[PDB]
Amino acid sequence: KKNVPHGAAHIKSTFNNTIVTITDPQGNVIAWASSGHVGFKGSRKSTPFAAQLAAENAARKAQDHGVRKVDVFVKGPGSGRETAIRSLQAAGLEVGAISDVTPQPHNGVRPPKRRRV
Amino acid sequence: AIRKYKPTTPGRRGASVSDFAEITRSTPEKSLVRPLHGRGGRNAHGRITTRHKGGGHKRAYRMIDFRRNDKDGVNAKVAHIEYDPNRTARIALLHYLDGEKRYIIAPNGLSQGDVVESGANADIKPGNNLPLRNIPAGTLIHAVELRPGGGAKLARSAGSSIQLLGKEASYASLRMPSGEIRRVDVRCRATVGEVGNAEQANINWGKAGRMRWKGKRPSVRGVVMNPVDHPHGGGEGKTSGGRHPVSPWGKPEGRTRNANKSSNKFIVRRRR
Amino acid sequence: CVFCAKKDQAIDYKDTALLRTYISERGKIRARRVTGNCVQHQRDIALAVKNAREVALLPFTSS
Amino acid sequence: ALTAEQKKEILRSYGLHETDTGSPEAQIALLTKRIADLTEHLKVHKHDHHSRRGLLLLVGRRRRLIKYISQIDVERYRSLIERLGLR
Amino acid sequence: MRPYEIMVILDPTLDERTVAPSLETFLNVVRKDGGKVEKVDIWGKRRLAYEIAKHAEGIYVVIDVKAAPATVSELDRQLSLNESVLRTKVMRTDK
RNA sequence: UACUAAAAACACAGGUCCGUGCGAAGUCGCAAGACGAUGUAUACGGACUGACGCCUGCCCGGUGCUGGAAGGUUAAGAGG
RNA sequence: ACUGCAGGGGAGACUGGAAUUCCUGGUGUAGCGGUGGAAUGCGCAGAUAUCAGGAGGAACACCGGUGGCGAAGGCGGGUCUCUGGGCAGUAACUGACGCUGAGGAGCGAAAGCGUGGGGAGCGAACAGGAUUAGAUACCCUGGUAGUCCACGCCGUAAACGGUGGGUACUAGGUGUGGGUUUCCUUCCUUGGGAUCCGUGCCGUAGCUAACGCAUUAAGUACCCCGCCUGGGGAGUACGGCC
Ligand SMILES: [Mg+2]
Ligand SMILES: [Mg+2]
Ligand SMILES: [Mg+2]
Ligand SMILES: [Mg+2]
Ligand SMILES: [Mg+2]
Ligand SMILES: [Mg+2]
Ligand SMILES: [Mg+2]
Ligand SMILES: [Mg+2]
Ligand SMILES: [Mg+2]
Ligand SMILES: [Mg+2]
Ligand SMILES: [Mg+2]
Ligand SMILES: [Mg+2]
Ligand SMILES: [Mg+2]
Ligand SMILES: [Mg+2]
Ligand SMILES: [Mg+2]
Ligand SMILES: [Mg+2]
Ligand SMILES: [Mg+2]
Ligand SMILES: [Mg+2]
Ligand SMILES: [Mg+2]
Ligand SMILES: [Mg+2]
Ligand SMILES: [Mg+2]
Ligand SMILES: [Mg+2]
Ligand SMILES: [Mg+2]
Ligand SMILES: [Mg+2]
Ligand SMILES: [Mg+2]
Ligand SMILES: [Mg+2]
Ligand SMILES: [Mg+2]
Ligand SMILES: [Mg+2]
Ligand SMILES: [Mg+2]
Ligand SMILES: [Mg+2]
Ligand SMILES: [Mg+2]
Ligand SMILES: [Mg+2]
Ligand SMILES: [Mg+2]
Ligand SMILES: [Mg+2]
Ligand SMILES: [Mg+2]
Ligand SMILES: [Mg+2]
Ligand SMILES: [Mg+2]
Ligand SMILES: [Mg+2]
Ligand SMILES: [Mg+2]
Ligand SMILES: [Mg+2]
Ligand SMILES: [Mg+2]
Ligand SMILES: [Mg+2]
Ligand SMILES: [Mg+2]
Ligand SMILES: [Mg+2]
Ligand SMILES: [Mg+2]
Ligand SMILES: [Mg+2]
Ligand SMILES: [Mg+2]
Ligand SMILES: [Zn+2]
Repeated sequence: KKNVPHGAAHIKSTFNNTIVTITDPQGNVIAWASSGHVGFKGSRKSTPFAAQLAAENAARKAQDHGVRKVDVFVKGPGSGRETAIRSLQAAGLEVGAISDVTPQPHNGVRPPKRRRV
Repeated sequence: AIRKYKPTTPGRRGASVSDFAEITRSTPEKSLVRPLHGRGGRNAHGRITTRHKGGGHKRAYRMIDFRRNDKDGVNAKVAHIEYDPNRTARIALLHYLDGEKRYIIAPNGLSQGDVVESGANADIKPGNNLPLRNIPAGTLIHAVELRPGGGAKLARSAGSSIQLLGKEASYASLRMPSGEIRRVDVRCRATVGEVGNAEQANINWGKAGRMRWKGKRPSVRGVVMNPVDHPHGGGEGKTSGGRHPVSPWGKPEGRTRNANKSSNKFIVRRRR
Repeated sequence: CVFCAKKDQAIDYKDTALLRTYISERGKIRARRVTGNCVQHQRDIALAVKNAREVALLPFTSS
Repeated sequence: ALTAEQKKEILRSYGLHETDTGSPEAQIALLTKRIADLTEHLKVHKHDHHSRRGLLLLVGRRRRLIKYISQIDVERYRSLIERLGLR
Repeated sequence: MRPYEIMVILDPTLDERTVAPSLETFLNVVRKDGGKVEKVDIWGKRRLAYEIAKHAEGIYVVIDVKAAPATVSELDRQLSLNESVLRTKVMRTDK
């Protein structure tokens, strides 16, 4: 029962999931619908279809709560970034500027050991 | 720092002793010494209330100035560093420019002949005493007091220090030697620097006699008593105590701090 | 190397107007081969950029 | 270190004829000065092995020059020994 | 006796007109120690590339002290001790 | 172990764990007050082990201790 | 010796940003994480995600390279202090004072040991899940010492250029680094030419069983030290030193 005409959209697209949360410009989440939140489980949560449908769910929840336009911050080496962007665009929301906010450590924390599979 | 004895006797085999390299003037100041006598851990009723006390070497008390309130703006010169049998740190004798002598806890790096200031305008140097409002955050301080004018009470043992985390409105957050975060009023006074003699914890007393000199009497385990004496007593051979560990008066292990003490509102985070 | 060409040129970390060059739009120090400088002048430029970032005349991470 | 005038002072103190720099006497004097300075520095920074190696090299060079001057002129060797220091 | 150049960053809360008398004492300590001050040009209010101590603005001063290393170290320690100084950086003009 | 047991028993220096932020914890006392300590976590108290050397494996199901509060159950009071 | 030159050579002290984790509070609800697929695991007692603030340790993206330095091992966030070595130029000075070096001494990756501190992340051991006939592994979830600091110890690596140190000589071609030098000196070109010190590649003769080396030799000679006499047993036994 709020009204936030402008807000922010955060998409976290990783190799195992895709989280699409929509916040006000101060960063307070209004909706957070995810690939697991929509019907999906297992490794299918990282599929582009799952990411795009999660974007649809987030966009419709934002429309219900009263959001008309949001900027998009994306991060993670996921493949659902562009599909989520297109769904957010042509699902009744305007994206505006697209920015990448992926963290970049200046040689900080040591990564885990390489996979010997 | 620490001098190791040679294994000339079984009692000396592994022992060590301070070299006392920081000490000058091996005698105290006659006008700042008060008498002391032992108690053996007995209270006004004449009954043992603390066990394992007694014997011990004779001692005399040296008046330590734990307030440092009335000499603001008056400089002092460090005249001597002396041994003190009543604490683990060393003490420094101060000659004030007004003609008065005082004893303070010797901080780390306060060699003889230095100048010590006090008050809000004092510089941030080891030995300078200031109210917490004038000490910048992140400093290492010691001899802090709980109430304004109450006298230093925290971080007084050898090697102790307190980190001033920050001052919020009228309270200062302190990281205390145990690791507990606490808030005290910004008007409380503190001394800049760390307490000296930090290596005394590595001293290896070699024999029972040395602790008898230091005034510590033998301690008997509960599992070798009779059940009329201790809850752990009894058994045919040696046992582990027939129950969960308890005190000699039957109290189980666990927190003993009062659960609703008035000071709970001043403690930010309990120690690990 | 423009500094080798035009000799007697002061390279300073406070010279933010000159140091704006040799950095990308994201605050990335430009490559030596891209700038065309020699090794010594490239190292001096990098040191000046680092000092400027330390004294907050240039941003560490630009977004 | 051994700045210009610092070198010149020892050079005129231990030289042969008002301009000598490469004689065993002047070389040994300068090496002794460098060795003393390096050891005094090494009382601090006890883990400066890269400079302790240079100090050892200087010690070896001075020892070789001392041996040469001792073999070539016993009187000059004794004079330099009393003027600088041995054992 | 070496030539130094020190840049000091002050909090924006202080006004830009009384800045010189405040650091005159930090110059006079060097003066007594036996150093000479070349130029104390003040850049005034400027924007920082990022927030420092929750401040988006600061005051820039170039001190340019030519004094002994121990004296310069003492001056830097005093500047860091002072709570109105946000950043301090000392570099040698020569090698 | 005065008066049948002097020892492998107790203590011990060293070790670990637990408690204690300060008229602390603990103890004596109905309380005031006291010891702890004219000490302040490198300090004090409790428990076990017992110079030194090499080490100290698996189990948190039970019972304790520490922490949490979604749900069930539950006193006086309120209500009537 | 004097004048210049380049450098992650080294030690100490102070200090900066990114990122991870953790803590507190706000927004907020049913998933999060993980894989080839999953499950163990985390959340619903309010997690993942988002914002703001704080705490803490480790490592210093871009520069950054085929590059530089160092006897080797190794060496770059920044600033300051102290200090080592090398190269170039003049020939200013001494006058064979040189080379190698049995033993001996010092330095010496990582792992490990002792004492105190520290511990974000990773991570032997260990535990659970998964694969498989079995899985004491590869994969996943965790997680202790350790990795970090201070002072010591240990002296071992495919510690490799699988090539000991020094010197003299033996076509060239083409990159890079530090200098100097006249000329083409404005042909602006910071290019070409000459010399010194290196660092790569290709290539003449010569050598080699071949692969290959080839002015940075494994070519032509000299001086010094170290090492081998078939493969296992074995770099092990005994003795001795630490
Ligand atoms: Mg009585
Ligand atoms: Mg006791
Ligand atoms: Mg006992
Ligand atoms: Mg008995
Ligand atoms: Mg009895
Ligand atoms: Mg009983
Ligand atoms: Mg028994
Ligand atoms: Mg039995
Ligand atoms: Mg037991
Ligand atoms: Mg029992
Ligand atoms: Mg008897
Ligand atoms: Mg008998
Ligand atoms: Mg007997
Ligand atoms: Mg007995
Ligand atoms: Mg009590
Ligand atoms: Mg404890
Ligand atoms: Mg126990
Ligand atoms: Mg026993
Ligand atoms: Mg004990
Ligand atoms: Mg159990
Ligand atoms: Mg249990
Ligand atoms: Mg359990
Ligand atoms: Mg409970
Ligand atoms: Mg160090
Ligand atoms: Mg943590
Ligand atoms: Mg939250
Ligand atoms: Mg969060
Ligand atoms: Mg001659
Ligand atoms: Mg040799
Ligand atoms: Mg040898
Ligand atoms: Mg190691
Ligand atoms: Mg260790
Ligand atoms: Mg340890
Ligand atoms: Mg298992
Ligand atoms: Mg693993
Ligand atoms: Mg892990
Ligand atoms: Mg071990
Ligand atoms: Mg060694
Ligand atoms: Mg190597
Ligand atoms: Mg050979
Ligand atoms: Mg050779
Ligand atoms: Mg050769
Ligand atoms: Mg070449
Ligand atoms: Mg070739
Ligand atoms: Mg061959
Ligand atoms: Mg052997
Ligand atoms: Mg043997
Ligand atoms: Zn250049």
